[PDB]
Amino acid sequence: EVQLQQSGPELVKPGASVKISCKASGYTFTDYYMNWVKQSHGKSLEWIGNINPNNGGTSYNQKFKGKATLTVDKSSTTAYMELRSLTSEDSAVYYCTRSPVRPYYFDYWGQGTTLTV
Amino acid sequence: GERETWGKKVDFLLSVIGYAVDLGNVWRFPYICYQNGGGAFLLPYTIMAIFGGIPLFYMELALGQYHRNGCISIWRKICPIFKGIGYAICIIAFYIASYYNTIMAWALYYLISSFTDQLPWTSCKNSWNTGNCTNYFSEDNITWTLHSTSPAEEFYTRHVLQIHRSKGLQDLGGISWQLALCIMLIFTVIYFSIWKGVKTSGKVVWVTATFPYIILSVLLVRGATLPGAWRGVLFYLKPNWQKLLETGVWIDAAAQIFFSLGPGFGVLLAFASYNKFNNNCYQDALVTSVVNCMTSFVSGFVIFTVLGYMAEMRNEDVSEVAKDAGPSLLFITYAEAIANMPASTFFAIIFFLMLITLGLDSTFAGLEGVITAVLDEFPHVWAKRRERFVLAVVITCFFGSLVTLTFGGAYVVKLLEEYATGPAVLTVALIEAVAVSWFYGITQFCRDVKEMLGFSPGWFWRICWVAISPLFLLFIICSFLMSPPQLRLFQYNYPYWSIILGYCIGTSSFICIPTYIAYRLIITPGTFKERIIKSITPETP
Amino acid sequence: DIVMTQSHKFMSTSVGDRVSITCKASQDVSTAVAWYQQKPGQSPKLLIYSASYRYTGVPDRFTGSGSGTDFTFTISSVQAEDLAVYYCQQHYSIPRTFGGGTKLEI
Ligand SMILES: CCCCCCCCCCCCO[C@@H]1O[C@H](CO)[C@@H](O[C@H]2O[C@H](CO)[C@@H](O)[C@H](O)[C@H]2O)[C@H](O)[C@H]1O
Ligand SMILES: Brc1ccc([C@@H]2CCNC[C@H]2COc2ccc3c(c2)OCO3)cc1
Ligand SMILES: *[C@@H]1O[C@H](CO)[C@@H](O)[C@H](O)[C@H]1NC(C)=O
Ligand SMILES: *[C@@H]1O[C@H](CO)[C@@H](O)[C@H](O)[C@H]1NC(C)=O
Repeated sequence: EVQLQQSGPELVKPGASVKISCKASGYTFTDYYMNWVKQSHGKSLEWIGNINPNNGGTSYNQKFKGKATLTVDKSSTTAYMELRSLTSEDSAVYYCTRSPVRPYYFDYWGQGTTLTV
Repeated sequence: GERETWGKKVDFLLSVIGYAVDLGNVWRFPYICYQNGGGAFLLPYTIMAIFGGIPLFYMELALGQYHRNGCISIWRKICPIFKGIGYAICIIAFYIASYYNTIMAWALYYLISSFTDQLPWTSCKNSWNTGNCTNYFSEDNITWTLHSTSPAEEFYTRHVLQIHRSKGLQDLGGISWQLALCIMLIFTVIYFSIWKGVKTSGKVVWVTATFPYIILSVLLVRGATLPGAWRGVLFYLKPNWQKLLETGVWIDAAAQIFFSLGPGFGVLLAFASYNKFNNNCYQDALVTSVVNCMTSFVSGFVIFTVLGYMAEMRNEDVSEVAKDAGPSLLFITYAEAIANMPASTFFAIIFFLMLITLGLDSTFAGLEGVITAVLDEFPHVWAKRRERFVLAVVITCFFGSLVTLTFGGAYVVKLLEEYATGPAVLTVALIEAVAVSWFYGITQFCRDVKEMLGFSPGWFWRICWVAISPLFLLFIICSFLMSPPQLRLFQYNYPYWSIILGYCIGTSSFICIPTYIAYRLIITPGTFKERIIKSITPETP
Repeated sequence: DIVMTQSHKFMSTSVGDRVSITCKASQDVSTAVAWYQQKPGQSPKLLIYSASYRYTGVPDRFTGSGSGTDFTFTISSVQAEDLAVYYCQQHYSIPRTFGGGTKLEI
């Protein structure tokens, strides 16, 4: 009943940029956070950043200062992630998760961003 | 024969200690100590204290003790070209007393509302909150929503301030009768405690500046034994050596220590203007500086032990719960930290009274400086009755703060705290320091210190007064003039016109000094160099 | 930052028996630990937060205990669909970090 849509697969030349989408439906999008996770080919999960729908804030990870710029489009309940200055190893599967303020868990996830390089 | 002397030697010491302690070392110092380098903040703090606070303090104390005058007319015996520094100090202190008294109003309203077996901000179920309630955790079965807020948060933003009624800084809504009567009572208290002078100030500080210490001590005793107190001290002492590489940590430490010692404000002059002729001012300045530093340190421990207790009872990482900077840290977070503990009534009462008196003593010091400076500047028609012209400045400051008592006064008081203080006071302090250090003659000042105490200071104090402190002050003001800040409060951003008005207010006090040297030429006709050579050297005593 | 290490990826316990797995935390945490599942190829799903409070919508088979440094993720006699990977998450500090995870063989 609460489904979240994203983009699909894209094989892109190294050095280009990709804009990831994240649809929200089922729960009030303007009530919980919108984070992203970085997971390599069958490897561990790694947090990317944080997004607030009210003011478009971003408390990014110190290890991803410029690797990903994050914006939010509250009109379409969507939040983009400007992925610039990409390399080969940064072609990892990502997710769009809902998260309430300070229990910090991820209730509902997406379908996986099969980004190939 | 027109001057006076304190009752004893401890009275002036306690008065200057009370001037050196405010809400700064209570909330701004620990948040800075955590955010700006963690436990590794103390070393740059001590460095900037030795190099930026103690020199200014010693210099102003010695000059005020020798010359025996305020901060307006004291340049007639030092360097009359910078007499506008006095009026700049007067209007600066007017701004400061107008924005500061609102904090004491908030605190005393909290006090008068904290007389009930059940604190009105413990449970959200009242006749003012909304459906966005979220009780204190006590469990892990609740999902906190971005729109959801703590009960004390909505209490502070909906009952004591009514801030949601404010639709922006363009409008004000209306004055609150509660806070109006509260600040009127506090103003009457200030006047009836400041009417006579230092003879009553030295007696009222005995309970005004000493009572906060016992409250802080009992709060430390309560906090340092609760389960979770260790995490607080660990976070307060966990260093981060990478932070000191960035200039931001150093300039923030410099600003914190300069605002905690608060020199260049024109009150040390008035205080030392009543001290004995040859009292050990060096010992006085050193003791006051070390007492202020130790007070800031123990207050950091006091706040962070209860912050760690709350972070263990709630979720951890105090950095997240210590989100905002300002009085909201005490009025919301520490408020819940006190309310959720047993014996909440008495503890909240003593904490509110401690904050109240930590505001009152600083207000007393500032108003003393102002009235003494103006009485020394205009002793012809005034200075015969001291009870007059004090009601004048008190009523003026009350009617000025009236604009802050509105339902949306938090934004304007934070603006006045952020822009009207820093740049104006820093330029005034650096200018008076370079005046009493480069124009009056540092060799003359050292000979004067010798004539007063009995031994001239070493070359270290000389180079600190001539080289270290001026470079320190100009470095601070240049760092502040390097990054224009865009601050916010309670999900509300500040528009650009608000920034322009803050710049104007923060500059309407530095433009106060050139008009004096401009009027110096019209009334006294002649060549420019004559007036320059007449205003660079002092006249007869 | 915050590193949450645990056993290797191959080391696990087969079906029918009790399966207890821990995840070593760098610093000390009160209860801010959470576990997840992810079938190979699919998206990770939430299991339990606060290391003891199961989220609404999971069967009673799942269990969570342990606090401070040692956190027990106890499962026993998995079904034909409980087989998945299990990482350890926390809520201590920004940036939050996950763990290595462990398989479930057989
Ligand atoms: C030469 C004469 C004067 C010319 C005019 C000067 C006008 C200056 C206008 C205001 C300039 C900036 O004003 C100043 O900004 C700084 C930087 O954020 C604020 O500083 C604030 O944020 C900084 C961030 O680093 C913290 O370290 C600091 O503790 C805090 O107070 C000061 O509180 C404010 O006083
Ligand atoms: Br910037 C600046 C510079 C110095 C200070 C000192 C230093 C710390 N201890 C209290 C504080 C005194 O602040 C005042 C309060 C009420 C007043 C007043 C001044 O003058 C009129 O009434 C604060 C801000
Ligand atoms: C919580 O506050 C928001 C602020 O806009 C408001 O829209 C919402 O209706 C509030 N919640 C309830 C239950 O009224
Ligand atoms: C909280 O949730 C847990 C699920 O792990 C449940 O056992 C407990 O009874 C709940 N407490 C409540 C609803 O008060």
